[PDB]
Formats: sequence, C-alpha cells, structure tokens
Amino acid sequence: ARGPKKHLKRVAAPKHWMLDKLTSVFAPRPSTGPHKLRECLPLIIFLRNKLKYALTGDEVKKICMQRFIKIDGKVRADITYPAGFMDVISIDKTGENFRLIYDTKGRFAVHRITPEEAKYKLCKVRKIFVGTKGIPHLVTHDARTIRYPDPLIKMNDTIQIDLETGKITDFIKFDTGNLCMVTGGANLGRIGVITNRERHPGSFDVVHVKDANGNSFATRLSNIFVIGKGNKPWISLPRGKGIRLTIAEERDKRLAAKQSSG
Amino acid sequence: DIQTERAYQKQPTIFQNKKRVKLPRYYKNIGLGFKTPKEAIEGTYIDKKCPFTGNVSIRGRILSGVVTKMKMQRTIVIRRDYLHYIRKYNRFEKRHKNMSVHLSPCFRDVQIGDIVTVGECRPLSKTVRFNVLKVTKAAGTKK
Amino acid sequence: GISRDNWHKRRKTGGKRKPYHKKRKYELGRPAANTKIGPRRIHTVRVRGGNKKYRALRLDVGNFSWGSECCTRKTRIIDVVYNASNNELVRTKTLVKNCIVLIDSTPYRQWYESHYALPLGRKKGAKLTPEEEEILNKKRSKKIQKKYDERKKNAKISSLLEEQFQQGKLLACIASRPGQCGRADGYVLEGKELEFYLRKIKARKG
RNA sequence: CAUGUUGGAACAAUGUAGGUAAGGGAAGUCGGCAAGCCGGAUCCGUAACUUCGGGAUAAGGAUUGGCUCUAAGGGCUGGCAG
RNA sequence: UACCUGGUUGAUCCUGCCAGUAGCAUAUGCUUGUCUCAAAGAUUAAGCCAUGCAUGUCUAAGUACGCACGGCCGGUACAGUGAAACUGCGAAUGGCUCAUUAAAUCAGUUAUGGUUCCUUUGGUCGCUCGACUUGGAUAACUGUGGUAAUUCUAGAGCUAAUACAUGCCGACGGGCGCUGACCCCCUUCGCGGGGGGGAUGCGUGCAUUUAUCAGUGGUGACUCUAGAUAACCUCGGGCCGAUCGCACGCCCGGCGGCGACGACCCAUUCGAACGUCUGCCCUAUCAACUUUCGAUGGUAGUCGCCGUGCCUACCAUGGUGACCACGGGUGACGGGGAAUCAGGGUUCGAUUCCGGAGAGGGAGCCUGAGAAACGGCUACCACAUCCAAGGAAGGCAGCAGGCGCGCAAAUU
RNA sequence: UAAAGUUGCUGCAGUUAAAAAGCUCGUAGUUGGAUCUUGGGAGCGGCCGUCCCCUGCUCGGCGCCGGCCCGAAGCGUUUACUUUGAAAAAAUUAGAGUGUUCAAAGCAGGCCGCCUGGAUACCGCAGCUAGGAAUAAUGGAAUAGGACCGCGGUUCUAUUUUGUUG
RNA sequence: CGCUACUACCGAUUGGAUGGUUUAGUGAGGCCCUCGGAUCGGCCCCGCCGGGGUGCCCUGGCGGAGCGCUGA
Repeated sequence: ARGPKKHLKRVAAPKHWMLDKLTSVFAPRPSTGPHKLRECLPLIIFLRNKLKYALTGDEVKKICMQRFIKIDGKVRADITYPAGFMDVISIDKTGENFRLIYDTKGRFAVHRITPEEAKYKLCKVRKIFVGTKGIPHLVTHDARTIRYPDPLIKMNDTIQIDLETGKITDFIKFDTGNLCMVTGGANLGRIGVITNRERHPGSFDVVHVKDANGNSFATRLSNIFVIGKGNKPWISLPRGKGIRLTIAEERDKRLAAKQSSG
Repeated sequence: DIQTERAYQKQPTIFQNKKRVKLPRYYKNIGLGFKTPKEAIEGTYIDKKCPFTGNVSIRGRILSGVVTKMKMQRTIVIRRDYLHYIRKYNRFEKRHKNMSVHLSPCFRDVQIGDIVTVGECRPLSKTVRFNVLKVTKAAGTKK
Repeated sequence: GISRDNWHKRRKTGGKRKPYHKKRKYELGRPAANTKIGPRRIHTVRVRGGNKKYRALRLDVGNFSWGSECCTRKTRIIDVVYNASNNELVRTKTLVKNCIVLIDSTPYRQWYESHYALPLGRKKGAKLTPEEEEILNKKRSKKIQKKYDERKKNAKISSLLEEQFQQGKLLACIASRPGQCGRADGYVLEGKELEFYLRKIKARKG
C-alpha cells in the first residue's frame, strides 16, 4: 500500500450494482472521472447486466471501440467510465437515450427518454469560484466549471445546461417548496418538497423533505438535489416517481399484479 | 512591560510605522457565536496561538472540562470526567482523560475548579490541540 | 536518513514507544542550507510531488522593502548584526528567516533624492564638486516645482533612520526563507522594532 | 657556599646506583621477592555483603594542549542611566 | 428442549469434587457404492531451497534507409509489412505470510481554514509595447575484439525523434500607471489662482517579499478568493506548441475542417499523509515514572509536502499515576466475524472482505506523481553457487516441487 | 462450550462442611432522608375519554389609519435518562420472493417481444440531533459586588441629516 | 528409624549454555557540503591565399597560441 490501488474485489463493490459473487473475484473498478467510485455506474455494468447487449466484457470492448455510445453528447470509449447521477447516455444507432436517475430502492434505473429530453441535463452547483481576473467560475457535481454564471446562481442551486454548448439554459434556486431527489443516505432516490433546512453552524445541515403521499423524511444537505418547483419536475421521472411504498404495501400490489394480469 | 524575549513580539497583520503630522490591534470573532472578550481588544499582549488576537482557526470538536493545573507558560491542564459502561455488570465506572489546553491571557483572572468550554484546532505543540473559548467559574464567585 | 517522525520518541505519560514500522520516505530530513553571504551559489532539490526547492548556499544581493516610504529595491547584503535564535549564526554569517542584516543604503537615498528633491546623509559643508547628483536638487518649472512643494511638508524622515543613511547601510530584517526559496527578501527596520533591535545590538557591544 | 678530609689520565673484569629492551609473557622462585602496570582533575557508572554508618577513589568508561570567541555570576552615584 | 445421572455410608440427609452426557475443530484408528458443494504446510522452523514459470507493452496517428519480406517500372523523399532499437508510460496493482506491534495496530466519528496527488474529467492554453523548420550527437546496423565465466561490455564507421538542445514571425494598434519640454484660460495692481491638452523615457499576465487605497464574491469563523501599486524572476531556470496523420477543400501567396500528442496553472476523481473524541487480554512476587544524551510547555528559527520538540539555540519546571501510570508476559496482527448458548455470558478469530506490517537480520538510497521497493540497487551480518583461483553471481512469507521439522496439511 | 447456580451482573457461599481481618480510627472508592405546578376548568367523543394554558421583544397580512396582533427566523440553568431521525462497506446471521427435480445452496426468473425481482430488519458503546421532564446529579439573592425599572451625567467611533464645496 | 521408586528444594563451584535490550571503542556503505580537474567541445586576433561586396569583408581548406577567455 505505497501508491494508488487499481483492483476492486467483487465482494467489496458498491451495493447498488447487484453483482453476483460466484462469477469472479473482481468487479469493474471505475476509471477516475467526473463522479465518485461509490456513487456511479461504470459503463460495462450498465451495458452487460442491465440491457444484456453484452454477455461478456470483450463484447462491451467491441461495442465501445466502434464508438456508438455517446455520454452527454461526447463519444466515450472506456468500458469503466463512471457515469454518475443525471448523466445522459445516448446510443446514436439504436435511437435510444437513457437518463441515469435513482430508483425507489436506491439503484440506477433503466429509464428511457425522448431525444428532446436528451439534449439538456440538470447539475447541482458544488461551489462558486472567482477566477484569475474577477471571472466568476462555478463548479457542479460532475466537475463542470462554467465561467461567467448569473450572479444569483449561488452555492447549492441547480442549473439546466445544454450539452452542445455547455452554457446555462435555465436555473432553479434552493427554495422551500421545490421538488428534490435525495442522492445518498437511507432515503436514496425519493422525490419530495422542502419544508425546512435545520441550520447547525459547524456541523452538517439537515433538510426535512415531504413526498406527495404525505410522508416526512429528513436527510443531510449533501444528498438533496432540487429538480423543479412545487408538484412538477424539469426531468422525466421513472415509474413509481420516488414515493417509496412500504414492504407490506409492495406485497399488496405484487398480489394484484399476479392475480389480475395473472 | 512586554517583549522580555530575544525577538520583537508583534502581530503579522498590523503595520506600526505610520508617518506623523496608540497602535491599532488585530481582533476577530471566532464563529459558532462566542463573545470575544474586552481583554482581547483593549489588551496589549502579543500571543501567536490566541484564537481572538493570534493565528489559529477553531474547527471540529467543542469539548468541556474542569481546570486542574496552571503551572505551565500560557498552557493549563483540564480534567474531562465520564462514565464508561460495562455490558456484563450492567453498571458504569468513573474514568478521566485529562488534556493540555492553550489559555490566552484575554482570560485575565482564572482559578482552579473553573469550567472552560474548549475548541479543537490544529496541533499547537506536541500534546496541545485545544484553545479555551470561554471560562465559566464554579460556585462561590465572591469572598 | 534523518527521520522527521513523531513515533521515535516517548509518550506524554513518559513511556518508551515501540516502532510498528521502520523509517518511511515521507518522513524525510535533508541537511541545513547554512546560507552564508558570498557570490551567489544556489542548488535545487527534487522534493515530494516532483516540485523544486532552491538551496541558497550563498547569496550577496537581496530584495528589501522600505514599508514606510513604500519603495522595494534589489539591494546588496553586507554584514549580519543580530540573530534571536543562535549567537553562533552571527559569528558564522548565515542568512535565515527573521535575521537582522546591514543592506546598501544608496538605492533608497537615490529614490528619496528623485521623489522628494531633497538630500539624505551629506555632512555639514560636504557639497558635490563633479556635479552629477546635485542637478536632481535644482531646475524645475514655476508650477511643477509647486507639485514638489506639496510633498516637502510631509517629507521629514525618522531621526533614527537619518544615521543609517549617513553611514551608508540600513538595518533590515529578512522575511523569506533562504533555505526554501533561494532568496533573501526582507524589509527595512523603522519605528519601535528598530529601537528594540538597536538596544539589543548596543547592549552586548561594551 | 665551593661539592663536603686530595688532584691528574684512562673507560678492563667484578661491583654499588640508575635506565632501555624484539617475541613470549611467571614458564623463574619457598613465595610475582625486585621491578613494572595504575595514578591528578572534570563528567558518567558503581556489585556481593552490611553492625545500614559503610563497602567506594568498588569494578568499569569518556575527556584533558594552543588560539580566537560567546554566555552567566557583582559594587558605587540621584525595573533606569553613568 | 430453561433437564441431569453413578461414586464417601451398616443405612440417612447435606456440602463437594471426580466420572458419565451433547456440540465444535485438530490429529489418528478401522470401514466405504452413487451424487452435489468443498477447507487444505496456520500451530513446530518469518527454517533452507536444486529446477521451471510468475510483467510486460503499437494504433491511421513519436522515431524504418535490416531487402527479413514485398506491390509498383522508372515515380519531384516516403506504397503495405517488418525484427530490432531509441523514445514513454507500466512494473508502488496483484499475490504471499502473520514475524514484530498492547492507546500502538485497528473500529466507529470528525478535521485538513494544516498538505500532496500520475491519471480521468472540465476550465484555461494571440491577455505579455519586445520562423517555409534551428543545432549535434547516440542506440539497432556495419566492422573489429578481451576474459573460463554474467541478461559483461570496449575501440572504430554511419543515421533518426515527441529523446537531448536552442529559439522567433504572428497577435502588434494600441490601452493602461509614474515622469515631464511646452499648449488652452482668465481672476486680482503684475505675485498668488481655478481646471483641462501634451512633445517623452520607462513598468506591463498568473510565482517569492511589503504595503495601503481597499475588500468584486464567499465562510460558523481567514492573514480567504479576487482587485491596486514598488521591486525580485534562481544558468541546478513558471508557461508563453520547431509534434503527428485523416479528408484535403477555399480563394489571387493567404484562409479553412476532423482528431491524436503535449503544456505552467485552477477545479475534480482515485487516493495517500498527519491529527479530534471514545473503545482492548493477563500481571503489585511491577508503586511511583519522565527529564543532563527532549521529558511537558514558551519563543525564534532549521528541515519537511504540510501542523508539531520533528530538530537547534535561549528560557520556564513542567508532564503522568490507586479512575492501575511505569515495567513485564502474551500459544497477541486488529476489526467485519466463528463455536456454544433459556435469558445473561464463556471461549475462538494465522484463514479468501477492510486496514496494518514484512520479504533471511539490520541499515542506506537511485528513479518516479507515488517505493526507504527487495521477482530494484549499495554495504555489513548468517547461509550458500560456479571458478582455469584472477573473479563473478543469490534471496520461493508468489505458483508447483524437494529437504528438514513435526500429532499435523495436495499436481515440478 | 453447555450441563457449572462448582466464578454467581441475572445467580452462589462464610455458627459447625472451605471461609468474618484481634480490635477501632481513616484517605481514595462506593452509597447517601423528606422537601419546589398540584387540582379544577374549557368546547367537541360517547356520567365519564383525548387536544390546548397560567412564558417574551429581524421578517409576511384578513389591515386600520407616534400604532391595535397573528404567520417564518437570532434567542432563553447544566448533565445523566428515554424517544425519534440522521450517518453507518459488502460478505456472514435473521429474513421476503423463487420448485437448483428435493435439499444445502444461488440470485435468479415467468407468460404467451412483454412482465418482474435482485427487498426488509439487526449493525453494543462514543460523537450528531430534535421531543419528553418523572427519577438522579447540578446552578441562582444572606458583608446584597440582586431582579424589574424609568431617570441624570462621563467619555469614543456610522450615518438619518447639514445646496454644492472644508 | 531400614530398604526400594519418583518429583521439587538449598548448595562451594568468584558453574555452564542460549537469547533480548544497551554503555563505551572501532566503524563499512549511501547522502549532503567544500574541493578536485582525468578528459571532451567552443571562441579569438595572425600566416598561405581563395571565393564575393570595394585593404575593409561575409564564410571557410589549413598550421600556430598568452591554452587567451568560456562551457560541460
């Protein structure tokens, strides 16, 4: 341990890939990139297990080295590229666009969208910076350092950016009553409206988030990602729309699914 | 009065060679709402490690303790007293982890038995990683 | 080599530590620079993260700032007078940070001649026969002479600095680290700090 | 004061009184007799045993010249100056 | 399944152990048809190793004049392949073992506002008055050789680059801060006076130092991020592009697309590193310990990537302990865990996941972003190999396998 | 390891089976009497059973004309205790679904391209946080160097304001 | 008290053998510092004269130093 590690053990992999242990010792250690090792999909996992285009790892080699896959309108040919939250994956030939959005359970959903929906994506601001000659910079959650952003776009706001240009199309400020997605902790991938953010100076701030069925869960400010205003989001939402229906209520629907459609 | 030492004691913020026809002080507020005392603004003392007049940033753990020893130079030994739980014998046992805290001379009148609320900062010395942020003296108060 | 570890020595209680690992590299000590005053010699070190660190073994010409009048000039370092830490760093004329030196006075006297149109030093009756410097003390207009006559009221220097211009050498204090930067940057002493270091020089000598 | 109550010239043995010896080092001898090693000071360290006083300068180690420097330790005169 | 039974007596009731009873995980004895999972030289010797392998690498995109091949017949150099070999990245991951180590390792929790970071990713890459390709070696090659011997290298003769070097056209016309010949203008009795225009020379953008006008934005809180002015720019130098090939089209010697490679710096990602709080097994036949040769603080430096007695000079006399310090032992790597359990506990955890440590014992370092690296070197110390006696060479606690050791553990 | 209630916290023994120091003092350690907002109301459930109270002075309205109050936020004796939330690698264990032909397992599968899982708990202590205020610690005025006041002065620095200009 | 068998104990021997830490002495090798200078290139004014501007001179075929200064 006298330098950076290069392997990842399949047992000690992030839980929300769902990798069966009896296959191999190792998992796809994601290449360094715009998102963290824990909270990202690598490309091979998405294109092998979830879609079943590839049976093996040499097949995602043969797919990516013909360069049909374009992540965020940029042609990525690295099988272990970390595609994190709100990163839009586009297959140009198939004509399908998939946004990576968290599921009800806290896994990355196979959520398809329109080509209209593909051209733009939302990015949470991580910090603002003042550049080399009073140039306001602005770093997002996917390392996008946009320069000359609007003076009202501050620290924890969310910016709709176009992919062709990389400029800010529109923005949403951190308002109590806006929709948001919890992107970590126990409440991972639930949509709700902000009621209060508890101010604790020094330590982390906690936000109280209420989903549409009328259920109040709290989380840290680190995981909350504002996605719209009031009742309507700016993004397509997946099936369920992050309500988190409980284990008894899931069995009540799984009953009716295999009883009615049989 | 001050500067009994080999090198000139001053602050690295102020400049004290203005041209003529009461040198100013460098104070700051510490954060997390702590009242910076009058003695750290009207005072004359130079101290490198003071969190009001000197250079140190308070961040991390705010602890409390009761003062034990005051024989060092601008340093004191406080006592933290707590109850370790044993699961087998479903009871507790008295322990203590007495620590060495840096005391700024803006706390002019301190005796033994006072309750000091101390803040975590970078290592000041070998075994000093805390600064007294307020002093709260025990029962009595007068004689 | 030279370990900078905190585990080779005793605990707070006064018990002997056991080493769980041997000397690591990131625990690193290089020998000192001991930067003497001579014709400029600087070596370089390849440090952690493939960066540079300039080992000034000798440097003669520093860069000192007159903070009061506000003029910074690349000036000659001449003689060491005081060192707070070790008295053997004044015997062996080394250059460390916060070390008191005698710098050349002529690049500041030149600027005080130019900016104010006054002299500095210059003994009673000692006037200039070759006539080069004294052409800076005369011949303005009758309205840009009036520009200079605003500067002259708020001109007069500190009387403790007057002597360090006539002798031709200024008490200066180094601010940079010659071992680390390969430089002897500092500032000229004036005010209370000057009076303090003048006493501590004068105290021993006698 | 005039070498101890005399001078001169030689430099044999054997003496008395000093010294030094390669390699070994008590084998010599009744017996280490005689000679030799150790030796002052400053800083370390110091056993068995003991009548607790000692043993003890136990045993065993290191340093020591010359020169040029620095630091600390004081009096008299009306936290300072001379 | 919250359980007991035999044994002291002539006989009885107790205390009390001994012995039975069930699981588990090591060895071994006897016995054996099918099928499915499957631990395995940990305990003793972190003992010793013959032999073989375990780390190499090229796309259209740094460098091909090997005919080793080869398409073309005569093309303004170069078709395509191509061993070398030089470049530049990897070899610091993985794998093995558990020897050391008892607030150490490690676990949860927090700090980096106290640092470093190859790569990936996104920024910035004509902001700086200030040249249609520039030097001269060197490997493979060729030809000569030396020693018994090594993945030993010498002398000689060529030639390349994204290696090693050196350097400027362009943007470029100016803008901006001092310095100032002289210029516009009257006031009042000419001196004083109230504002402007300007012939100049200089300094010019992010690193070291010191300053205030200040403080465009941010913090729980900065000596923060930016802005302004005066200098400095390390010959062991901060960049400021002499690199490469895809399609080559526009226009009358200029313009232009699509990408590699490269670059000081900023922000990421992977981390690493030092610190915060709390937590461990037996021991008083270990009660006081630390400090002159740093022990705990103050101060000013040195060094380091950074905070700090980390280290050096001056000071101060502190620091810890019956709430078990200090010293010692451990068949002690720590934890996630495992066996057994009515409930509470007792014992185990070398062992595939995380963190640590070491490569026969110690010590030292070169290169690199990152080793104090051992399938890298340099010494000594044990062991031990080839020798023509002059000298070379070696590190299986990697995979197999052999010896030894044992109660104890697999196919070169 | 259980049986071992033959190491005992739950949970053992000490007159005679093994065992209370010869006696008292005494420091850590451990443990420490009682005492402080209780009743009763109030509307609506069906004589009884819940909600709310013996607390205060930056910012929006259902507004009226130097102001008559409710809505968001800086605040109010300290700690233990309990309650919930945050945050907590998988694997293992407990467990949900699923006919590996059963099972131990594993993470898959089902219907004639579609549908569908890959949950969920547990994760002692220590730290973080917000309710509750019984129990147990702890604080305040008794040389009044007291709470509430409205008053009268002693000094320093911004801005609401002095027609530009000092 | 007398026989056998086994296990611990004291004990002259200034006993013996393995480790572990460590005081002194000597101290290999690496690293830094002050030197060093085996060697290998620049550059210059002259000489024989070219070659071209008109003896100036742009570059070269050569010999020679005070090795002049300078680099590694």
